[PDB]
Amino acid sequence: DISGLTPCKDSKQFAKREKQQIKKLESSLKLYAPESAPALALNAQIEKTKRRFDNYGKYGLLCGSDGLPHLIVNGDQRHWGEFITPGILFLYIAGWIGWVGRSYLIAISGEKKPAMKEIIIDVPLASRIIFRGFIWPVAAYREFLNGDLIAK
Amino acid sequence: LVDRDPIKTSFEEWAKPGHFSRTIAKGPDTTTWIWNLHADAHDFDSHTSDLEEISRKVFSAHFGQLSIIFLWLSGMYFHGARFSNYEAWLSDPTHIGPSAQVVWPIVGQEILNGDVGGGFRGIQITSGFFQIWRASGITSELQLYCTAIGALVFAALMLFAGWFHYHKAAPKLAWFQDVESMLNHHLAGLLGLGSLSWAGHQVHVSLPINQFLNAGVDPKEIPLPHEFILNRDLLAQLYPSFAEGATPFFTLNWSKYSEFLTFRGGLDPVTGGLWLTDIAHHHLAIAILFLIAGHMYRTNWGIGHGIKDILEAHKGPFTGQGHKGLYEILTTSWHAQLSLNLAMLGSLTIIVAHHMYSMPPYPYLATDYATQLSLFTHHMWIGGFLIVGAAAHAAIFMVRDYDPTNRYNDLLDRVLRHRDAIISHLNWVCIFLGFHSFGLYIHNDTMSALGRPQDMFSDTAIQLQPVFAQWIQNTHALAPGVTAPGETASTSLTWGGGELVAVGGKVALLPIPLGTADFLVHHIHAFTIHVTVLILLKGVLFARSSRLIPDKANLGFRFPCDGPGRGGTCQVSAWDHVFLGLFWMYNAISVVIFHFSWKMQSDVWGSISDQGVVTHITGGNFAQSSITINGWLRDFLWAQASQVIQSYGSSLSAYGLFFLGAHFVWAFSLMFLFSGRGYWQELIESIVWAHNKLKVAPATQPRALSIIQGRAVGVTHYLLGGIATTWAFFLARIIAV
Amino acid sequence: SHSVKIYDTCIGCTQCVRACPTDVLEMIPWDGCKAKQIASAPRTEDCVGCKRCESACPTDFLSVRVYLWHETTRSMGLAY
Amino acid sequence: MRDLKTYLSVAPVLSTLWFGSLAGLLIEINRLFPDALTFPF
Amino acid sequence: VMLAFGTPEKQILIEPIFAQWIQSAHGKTSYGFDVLLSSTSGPAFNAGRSIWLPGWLNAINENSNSLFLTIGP
Ligand code: CLA
Ligand code: CLA
Ligand code: CLA
Ligand code: CLA
Repeated sequence: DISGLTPCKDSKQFAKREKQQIKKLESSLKLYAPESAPALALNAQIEKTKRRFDNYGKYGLLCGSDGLPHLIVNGDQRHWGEFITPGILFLYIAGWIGWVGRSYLIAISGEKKPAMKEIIIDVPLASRIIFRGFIWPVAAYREFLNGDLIAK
Repeated sequence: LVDRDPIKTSFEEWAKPGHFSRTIAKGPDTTTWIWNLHADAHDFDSHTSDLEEISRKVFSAHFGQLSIIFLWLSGMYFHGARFSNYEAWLSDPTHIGPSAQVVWPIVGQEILNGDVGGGFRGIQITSGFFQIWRASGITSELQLYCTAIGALVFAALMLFAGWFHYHKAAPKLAWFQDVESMLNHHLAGLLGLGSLSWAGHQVHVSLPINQFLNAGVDPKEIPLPHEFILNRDLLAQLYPSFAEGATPFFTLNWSKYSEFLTFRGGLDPVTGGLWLTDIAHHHLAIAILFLIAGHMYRTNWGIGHGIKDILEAHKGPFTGQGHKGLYEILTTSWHAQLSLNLAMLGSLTIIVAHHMYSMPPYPYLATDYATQLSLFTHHMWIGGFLIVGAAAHAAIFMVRDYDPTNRYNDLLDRVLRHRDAIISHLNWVCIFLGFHSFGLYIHNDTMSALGRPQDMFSDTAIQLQPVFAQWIQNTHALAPGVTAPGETASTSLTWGGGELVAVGGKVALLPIPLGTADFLVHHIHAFTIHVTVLILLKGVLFARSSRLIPDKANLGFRFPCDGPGRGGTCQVSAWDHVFLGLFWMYNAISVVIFHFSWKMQSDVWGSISDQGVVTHITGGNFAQSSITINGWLRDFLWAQASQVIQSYGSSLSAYGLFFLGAHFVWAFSLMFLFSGRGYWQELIESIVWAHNKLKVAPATQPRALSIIQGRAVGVTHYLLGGIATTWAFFLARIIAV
Repeated sequence: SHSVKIYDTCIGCTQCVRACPTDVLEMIPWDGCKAKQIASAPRTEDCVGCKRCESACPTDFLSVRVYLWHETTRSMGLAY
Repeated sequence: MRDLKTYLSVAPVLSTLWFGSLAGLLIEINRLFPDALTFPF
Repeated sequence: VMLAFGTPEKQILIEPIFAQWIQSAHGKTSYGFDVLLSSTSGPAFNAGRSIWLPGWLNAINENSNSLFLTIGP
């Protein structure tokens, strides 16, 4: 129990929140005929709410005294899916985007009028460069070793 | 007079941005080029100096505007046919809230599809289209679908006309300068014939269908509109005078048409709106008047007036040559005409906003409070913006098209030779009004805080009665039978006749009393309007020269300053006077709409019981609480904002989100208004340094925004945030209650 | 009166002396540039401090400089 | 048309196409897998 | 936005773990970290347990004052 927290599946306030949300959704359904489309939409909403609460219960989250999930970002292995894995994925994607942009900027620097290639993009060259960023960590690290990453 | 194929239709110019300007076509050395591209896009005068080319360009863009408007109307009509509860609302207008928009369930946003009645879930609309369609006799969705299709076809036609009249047959300059023919056609044909056609539609369609609806008939059991035309027996049953045909019209026996052409006045008790027979008679008379008025100006047949001849004959001992020379100025300058038309259109919009609330023209509109409030506020804002644009383009004309060597006019010359007296007098009037209007509120606040309520300007201690407006109200209330014998009731219920109209347990309209608070708020309105007129007129009158900068006309219309000399010259151009008057227009319109909202919720709107006792929304606290600033802060802003701050978790949560978003946008504008360019240009230099280090420096050198661009961004964000905040507050408050 | 100074990086373009809204600046002969000219500032008691001259100078950094100083009736542009 | 292809490569049109496709992809991703608070795999 | 749509359980709420650990290291026992001064068998606890720790621990574990208030997201 990190920081005095409790698992979601044992939390009574979590169940009370679920019951309140479902009861609020159900009071609107009594205003419509069961065959009507709004009744179908409300049924789908209720099912989705139940599924969301069940999924939050399954993943091993931690609740406070208010029955709301809390995130642990200290690096504990039991909660790596909360912060670590999405962080690594985001870092990979952002590095991809930055590397592709830098490669395109370097590619057109030697032209007669490099400015005109920035307002009117050269589509084939960018398309050829787009795929190359999939391996950006290796290329960036090898460029850092060779000393070509930093301008002299 | 046209030219055959003046400009080739090609995609070549699409690939060369800035082709309209020599400077912009060179290329983007810095990022200022991109901003310069958009600011000068529609300034056709700077592109070319030929008046014929400018006229040809102007004529074609209005076709695109008409096409966009037709597309918007087509969308509005289509959404009512497919995604609305109009047919359910038509059977019970008083218990069902109109709705014409639905939302896809994606990220939990389906909560916005709250209930509105009639087995429908969607967003409640406040544009008033349902009442417009009901007053036209529309019953089913097939008619709305047909109207949407027709509007789409008309949009396509407008687009084709816009292409044609620029690329295939462009009219010559002599065609544009025919003002007599244009005035004759726009008076007799555009307005008179349109009014006559609408009167015919109201006579043959709206009256019988609306009579059937008011009688209580199921909308699906009402005969179709064409059945009233092919079967004259039905109309004869509804109106016996239709059995005589058009014979009374041609024999001058017009009194026989009194059944469907009345002069009643007041409101219809069943629906709470104006009688439709009065509207039909009004449109008929207006059509006649406009048809007669369109035969005044001379054309190819010698009979009529010459506008130049009329202008040249109006001169006096105080004005010298008078209006001589004004005909040549108004036929060679597009900016002066634009300024005049903008001012007139803004004034007309404000008049329309004032008139539609006191004489509700649509059925079941007075008892729909949200629609009334929304329409009033919308049209007030539109009128204010147009009025400011008028002064902007007047200043543009003064800077550019003023040339006394070939376009001399004595009236304009005499105004420029005593501008100091005008500006000084307006300054004194503004100071006097500000002291004697806002000072009375501070006196009240101090006296209330000190514990001396008997020394306040109020209805109980020191009365300031608006006796001039009360006299007008009394005169208008007693008009029928004395000065308007042909009328049965007064023009409006607000004059003070004493009668009350209630529709479905709600109050539609009733007399509006005037007291001490109205005096103060009206003088506040006068003060704000006078200050705005000061800033705009000073800006127009000193556009060319002053004692500070004699050569101001050589620097242009839109320049930032003339340096730190002469003690400092920031904001001397005419553009800066529009920039400063936008803030005062915002202030004035905000005060006006707050006055309208509080007065309506306090003294007019409410519910009526079986015994005949009225309970207003706020309980009539306007008279005693609005005489202090603390009252406005507490009983208006604090109390009525509880609806918008408690909207989370319900169908009104979008307004709650927009409240905070608009707060953020308003606060974000102060960064651009309080700071200057040099700091941001110095800061960018350090950021560019690290981009050079990693070889990611762009070839288009980054630049800070110009002085004018920063001013424009600040004012735009300031207005957007403020208006959006007020919009969300009003809608969230009025939909709930 | 304000202070107006000229530096020997001047190229003799004349653009500063054409821009001045009061007659403060004038051209004099010189040697040290191709044009054989330099600006001079004899009348700085009539300077208003507008900096129109500095906006017109084509040198990388200005060969004409204006330093604002004690203010008088002429330098404030007062016609009261 | 070469000029038509050039106009399709200008910055605003290309940015609009890219962002529209991106928003569509994100909307469909959140539609297939709603209410993601943790990376469970 | 999560509160607006009526689903408060979708919020991103992050515990201030480092500050809570520091508070526990001063003798607070509301988080159950049991480090340093919150540990009864630590050398740091044994060093000052006869001089100032009793009164300080009494003051820090009483919630009616403002000494090391409890913290959250
Ligand atoms: C599809 C057919 C077509 C083609 C190929 C052209 C081609 C041309 N027109 Mg043109 N025009 C057309 C239809 C067309 N027009 C129509 C239908 C109208 C009537 C509205 C006009 C009205 C018109 C005027 C008034 C002028 C031209 C001019 C020109 C020439 C230079 C401008 C230009 O292309 O810059 C690039 C232009 C664009 C990329 C177009 C941007 C304009 C926007 C997209 C209009 C759409 C309105 C709005 C933005 C959309 C909804 C509103 C909201 C979303 C904001 C060029 C040869 C100019 C000329 O010859 O001067 C030398 C000129 O002054 N046209
Ligand atoms: C019928 C009305 C009308 C017409 C035809 C014109 C026409 C003109 N005006 Mg004008 N004006 C009007 C009303 C009108 N005005 C009003 C009512 C005002 C007062 C507010 C002004 C204030 C005004 C000023 C202050 C200036 C003009 C200028 C001009 C000229 C150039 C305009 C230009 O390049 O636009 C360019 C258009 C834009 C840059 C678009 C602006 C977009 C707005 C501000 C923000 C919209 C926010 C939007 C919702 C966010 C979505 C963004 C999207 C990318 C996601 C042109 C002749 C200029 C001129 O003549 O200079 C010499 C000038 O300086 N006007
Ligand atoms: C809430 C802040 C505030 C206030 C109080 C004012 C007040 C004023 N502005 Mg203003 N303004 C503001 C914000 C404000 N502005 C903002 C944000 C902008 C946008 C940049 C502008 C832009 C602007 C322009 C462009 C102009 C003004 C002008 C004026 C003056 C109008 C003439 C007059 O006498 O009014 C009435 C004066 C008052 C209501 C202030 C007095 C307050 C009460 C009466 C207290 C009096 C105390 C009393 C004298 C005893 C005190 C003694 C002491 C020992 C305690 C007035 C002084 C105009 C001007 O110069 O005059 C024509 C003008 O042209 N303003
Ligand atoms: C490929 C483009 C690119 C790259 C590699 C960088 C890289 C960098 N920027 Mg940066 N920047 C860019 C574009 C780019 N910028 C643009 C377009 C702007 C204007 C909005 C800025 C504004 C900016 C500021 C204000 C600051 C940086 C800073 C930095 C550095 C800190 C890391 C970071 O993420 O800062 C954060 C960077 C951002 C938030 C920029 C927004 C990201 C944009 C939207 C990406 C655009 C990519 C572009 C469209 C590429 C198209 C590729 C295509 C042609 C194939 C880093 C070296 C910081 C620094 O160290 O100061 C020197 C800093 O303070 N940048």
